[PDB]
Amino acid sequence: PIVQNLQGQMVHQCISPRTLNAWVKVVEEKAFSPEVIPMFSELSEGATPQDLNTMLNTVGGHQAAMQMLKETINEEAAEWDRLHPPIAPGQMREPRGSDIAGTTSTLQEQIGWMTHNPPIPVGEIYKRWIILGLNKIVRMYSPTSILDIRQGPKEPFRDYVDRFYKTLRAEQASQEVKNWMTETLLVQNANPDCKTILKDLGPGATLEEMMTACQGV
Amino acid sequence: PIVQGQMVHQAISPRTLNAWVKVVEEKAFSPEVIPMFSALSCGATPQDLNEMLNTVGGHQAAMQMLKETINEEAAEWDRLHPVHMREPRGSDIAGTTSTLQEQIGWMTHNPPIPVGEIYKRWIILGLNKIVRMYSPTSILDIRQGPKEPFRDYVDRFYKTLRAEQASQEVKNWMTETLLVQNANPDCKTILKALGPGATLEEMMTACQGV
Repeated sequence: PIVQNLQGQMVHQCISPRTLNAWVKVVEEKAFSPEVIPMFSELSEGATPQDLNTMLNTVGGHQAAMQMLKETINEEAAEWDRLHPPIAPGQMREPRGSDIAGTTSTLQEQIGWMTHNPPIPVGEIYKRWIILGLNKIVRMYSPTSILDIRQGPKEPFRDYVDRFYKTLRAEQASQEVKNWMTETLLVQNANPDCKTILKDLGPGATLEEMMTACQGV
Repeated sequence: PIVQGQMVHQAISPRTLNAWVKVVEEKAFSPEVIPMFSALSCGATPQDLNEMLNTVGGHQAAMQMLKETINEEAAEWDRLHPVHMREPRGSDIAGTTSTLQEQIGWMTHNPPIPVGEIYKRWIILGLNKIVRMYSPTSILDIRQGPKEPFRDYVDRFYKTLRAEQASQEVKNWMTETLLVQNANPDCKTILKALGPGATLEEMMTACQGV
């Protein structure tokens, strides 16, 4: 991945054994639960397409999913080539579909594009395609989302919030949609007693005040 | 390994050594060991590559097969680039007849001679042959069982294909063709009905019930 040096300059570092081991084990244990998808993105902090491809190839099982991912990437790469189709002296060349995915580009070339002025985020673009592909497979497994989280009649408020934000962190939605989810679904899907209390608090209270209000009940 | 201020030599980390040895036991003969290699061996010198080789304890038959492939590639190297900073011969790239200082000189020269990457390439070629040996059956014999879930058949299909020596054109032709013909009668009939323009997602979802 790419990180800043002790001075402003951007430098590449070899992907760490800790990162490599964390990702493979996540796939083994969790399989394709939605929490796998953000967990990926946490490990692909400024990762190059080479590193992204490395991470994908290190996965041993679930080869059906890996092949479906490859199909989705090829579709996105085809669209990229459609939209962004000569010789420039000592300049960075234009990436095609396959170049962003690291199949036709070298490690040195990717570094050139990502550290260029203006920067060409081939790493972020490829990560987007992977996550798009990561969305398809997780959709297939067992269609579950934040909208299914409902407080049990006797369930402590604290544990319901825990389940809420665990699911919420894994749901693909913009920050605008996510904030709407926070202020709305958590209140409505509470149990009758706590819901009545949360409705009584008014629409301007922090989570601290909400949780302390439903502490007794 | 070698990393970038100025590029300098670093000793291989105990974390890297430990991670690799455990992979080998756990991975066994899974193909995914090959890409995992290429990650832990980032800018490694021939000295580091030799260390990693010796870190494998078991499966000594595979180690000798690897050594055979390395010797073949070293002989071909000597054929094409006859030696007269000195020029590296076959045996120098593998780190058996070269010193650490010689390896560092070649890798950090201007222009750089990537002896580390060349040795890595030869090892991966050999690791492919070993994985090929360890893969028990060729792609063409994989057939879906009468009661076998489609998902498990596809998993076996593409795991085998990943180990098959073929170009991307040959490999893509295998994908779009062999998977469809070798399905069981119920799934075959459904996949035929999809038409010749469906993605794998649609194929997999189609044979989900049966």
